[PDB]
Amino acid sequence: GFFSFIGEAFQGAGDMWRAYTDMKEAGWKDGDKYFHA
Amino acid sequence: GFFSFIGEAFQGAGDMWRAYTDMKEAGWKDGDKYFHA
Amino acid sequence: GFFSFIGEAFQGAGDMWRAYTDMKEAGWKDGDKYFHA
Amino acid sequence: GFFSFIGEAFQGAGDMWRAYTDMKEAGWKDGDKYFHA
Amino acid sequence: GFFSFIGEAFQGAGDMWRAYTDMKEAGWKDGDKYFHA
Amino acid sequence: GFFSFIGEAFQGAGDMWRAYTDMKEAGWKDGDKYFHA
Amino acid sequence: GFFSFIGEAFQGAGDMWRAYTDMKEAGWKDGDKYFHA
Amino acid sequence: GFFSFIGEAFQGAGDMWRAYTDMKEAGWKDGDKYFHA
Amino acid sequence: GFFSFIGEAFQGAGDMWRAYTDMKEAGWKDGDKYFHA
Amino acid sequence: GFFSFIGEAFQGAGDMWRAYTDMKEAGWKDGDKYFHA
Amino acid sequence: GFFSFIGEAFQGAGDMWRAYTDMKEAGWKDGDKYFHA
Amino acid sequence: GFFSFIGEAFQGAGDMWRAYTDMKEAGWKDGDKYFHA
Repeated sequence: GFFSFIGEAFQGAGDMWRAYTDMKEAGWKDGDKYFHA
Repeated sequence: GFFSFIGEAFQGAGDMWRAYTDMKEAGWKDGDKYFHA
Repeated sequence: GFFSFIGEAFQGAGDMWRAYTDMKEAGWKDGDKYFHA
Repeated sequence: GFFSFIGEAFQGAGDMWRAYTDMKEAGWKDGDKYFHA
Repeated sequence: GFFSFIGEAFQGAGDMWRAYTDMKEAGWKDGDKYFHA
Repeated sequence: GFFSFIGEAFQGAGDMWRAYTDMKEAGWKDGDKYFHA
Repeated sequence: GFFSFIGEAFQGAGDMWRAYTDMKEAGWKDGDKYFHA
Repeated sequence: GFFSFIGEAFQGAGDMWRAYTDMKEAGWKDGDKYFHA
Repeated sequence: GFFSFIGEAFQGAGDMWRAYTDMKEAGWKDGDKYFHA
Repeated sequence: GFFSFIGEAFQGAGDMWRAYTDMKEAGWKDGDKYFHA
Repeated sequence: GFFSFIGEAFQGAGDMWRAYTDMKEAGWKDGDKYFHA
Repeated sequence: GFFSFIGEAFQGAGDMWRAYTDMKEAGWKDGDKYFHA
C-alpha cells in the first residue's frame, strides 16, 4: 500500500499506524476510548 | 492501494491507519467510543 | 484503488483508513459510537 | 477505483475509508451510532 | 469506477467510503443509526 | 462508472460511497436509520 | 462477470485469462504472435 | 469476477491467469511468442 | 476474483498464475517464448 | 482472490505462482523461454 | 489471496511459489530457461 | 496469503518457495536454467 499525508493529524484517544500481521490462534481485547472537552 | 491526503484530519476517539493482515483462527473485541463537547 | 483528498476531515468517534486483509476463520466485535454536542 | 475529493468532510460517528479485503470464514459485528446536537 | 466531489459532505452517523471486497463464507451485522437535532 | 458532484451533500444517518464487491456465500444485516429535527 | 466453460480450449500463442486492473500512468508493449503448422 | 472451467486447456507459448494490479508510473515490455508444429 | 478449474492445463513456455501488485515507479522486460514440436 | 485447481498442470519452462508485491523504484529483466520436443 | 491445488504440478525449468515483497530501489536479472525432450 | 497443495510437485531446475522481503538499494542476478531428458 501507498499513503501520502501532508498537514496535521489529531487524535484524542486511540491508536495510529497499528499493524498486526501473521497471527495464528490469537486473541485480544481493546478497551473503550473517551473524549471530553 | 494509493491515497493522497493534504490538509487536516481530526479524530476524537478511535483508530487511524489500522492495518490487520494475514490472520488465521483469530478473535478480538473493540470497545465503545465516546465524544463529548 | 486510488483516492485524492484535499481539505479537512473531521470524525468525532470511529475509525479512519482501516484496512483488514487476508483473514481466515476470524471473528471480532466493534462497540458503539456516540457523539454529543 | 478512483476518487477525487476537494473540500470538507464531516462525520459525527462512524467509519471513513474502511477497506476489508480477502476474507474466508469470517464474522463480525458493528455497534450502533448516535448523533446528538 | 470514477468519482469527483467538490464541496462539502456531512454525515451525522454512519460510514463513508466503505469498501468490502473478496469475501467467502462471511457474515456480519451493522447496528442502528440515530440523528437528533 | 463516472460521477461528478459539485456542491453540498448532507446525510443525517446512513452510508455514503459504499462499495461491496466480489462476495461468495455471504450474509449481513443493516439496522434502522432515524432522523429527528 | 460470470463465465462457464465446459470442454477444450486451445491456444497456439498468446495469453489466457489476463487481468490488468487499477493502473495509473502506465505503459507497456506486447510482441507479435506466430502460428505455423 | 467468476469463472468455471471444466476440461482441458492448452497453451503453446504465453501466459495463463496473469493478474497485474495497483500500478502507478509503471512500464514493461513483453516479447514475441512463436508456435511451430 | 473467483476461478474454478477442473481437468488438465498445459503450457509449453511462459508463466502461470502470475500476480504483480502494488507497484510504483517500476519497470521490467520479459523475453520471447518459443514452442517447437 | 480465490482459485481452485483440480487435476494436472504442466509447464515446460517458466514461472508458476509468482507474486511480486509492494515495490518502489524497482527494475528487473526476465530471459527467454524455450520448449523443444 | 487463496489458492487450492489438488493433483500434480510439473515444471521443467523455472520458479514456483516465488514471493518478492517490500522492495525499494531494487534491481535484478533472471536468466533464460530451456526445455528439451 | 493462503495456499493448499495436495499431491506431487516436480521441478527440474530452479527455485521453490522463494521469499524475498524488505529490501532497499539491493541488486542481484540469477543464472540460466536447463532441462534435458
